[PDB]
Amino acid sequence: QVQLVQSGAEVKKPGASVKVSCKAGFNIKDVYMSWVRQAPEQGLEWMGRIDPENGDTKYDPKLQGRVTMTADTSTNTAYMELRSLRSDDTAVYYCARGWEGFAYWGQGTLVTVSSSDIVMTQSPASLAVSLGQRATISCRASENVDKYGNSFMHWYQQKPGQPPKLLIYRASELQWGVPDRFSGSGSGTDFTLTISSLQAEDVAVYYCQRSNEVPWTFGQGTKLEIKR
Amino acid sequence: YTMCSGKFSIDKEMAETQHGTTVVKVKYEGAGAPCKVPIEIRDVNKEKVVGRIISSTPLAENTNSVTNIELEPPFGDSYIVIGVGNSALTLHWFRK
Repeated sequence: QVQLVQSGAEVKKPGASVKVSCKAGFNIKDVYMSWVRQAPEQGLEWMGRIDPENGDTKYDPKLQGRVTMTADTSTNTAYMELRSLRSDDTAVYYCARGWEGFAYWGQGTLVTVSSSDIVMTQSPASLAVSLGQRATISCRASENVDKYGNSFMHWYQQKPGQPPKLLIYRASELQWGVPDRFSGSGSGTDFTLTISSLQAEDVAVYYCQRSNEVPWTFGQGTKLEIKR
Repeated sequence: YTMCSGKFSIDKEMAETQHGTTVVKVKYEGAGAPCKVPIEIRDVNKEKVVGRIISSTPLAENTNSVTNIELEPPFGDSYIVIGVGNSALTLHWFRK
């Protein structure tokens, strides 16, 4: 059952501003509401997060000045305003909820424009392995990703034209429903996702992500494919 | 009600309330809601159960909602433990 509904897909002219709505089925006051953008065939880019209780907004330095994130705790709706649009900004704009990984996501809003700092390193960029065989993806953070004694490292699966799916959070913890064959290990800076027995369902892009301190940067993604 | 079987997750960065307390906002990830949240504070030695939990009998109403738990941590290092077992979430907290 889905808790986030986003506004309709907008088409805008270059230099215009766009405002995307995001209506939640739960009380947004006690939550960390984030916005994530995804350009066609590029990876996930975290934009920022708002604490609707105190309206505290933290953004990604890339977008700083161009984005304005708001929230109405009465209507449990979060908003995102992006100004001075370039063709560059043509992307799908996801609305998400959570801290230890984004467990909840919106359907996405396609915006079409026409006329401390950390480095997250995912390896490889893509890989093929045979059915039933063991597959491993790694993520290396430039700084520490622990907080409160736990590693705030998360893993996401994303099949095409679909919002991502939180698989692993808090480095090792498996999200509800996720198959046993998925697993997360690691500590400090080096973490790994592992699929003990590759199933055809698993063919997807995988993203790792930090969330201890902002920015809540994503890895560049790892396209997992089948051999033969 | 009864103690909650499953795991928990932290939804927001712990805030100091400065009546002397600290609030932890947690989400229930397992099953058996509504239920009681198994929470206890631990010492610098990470074994004996110090401090006190302000919120009287915290309740996890469902798997989507956030339970707000106020508590009185001892100055300096303390370990807040939510849930049971090895998937008990453990938060190393520091009080200034």
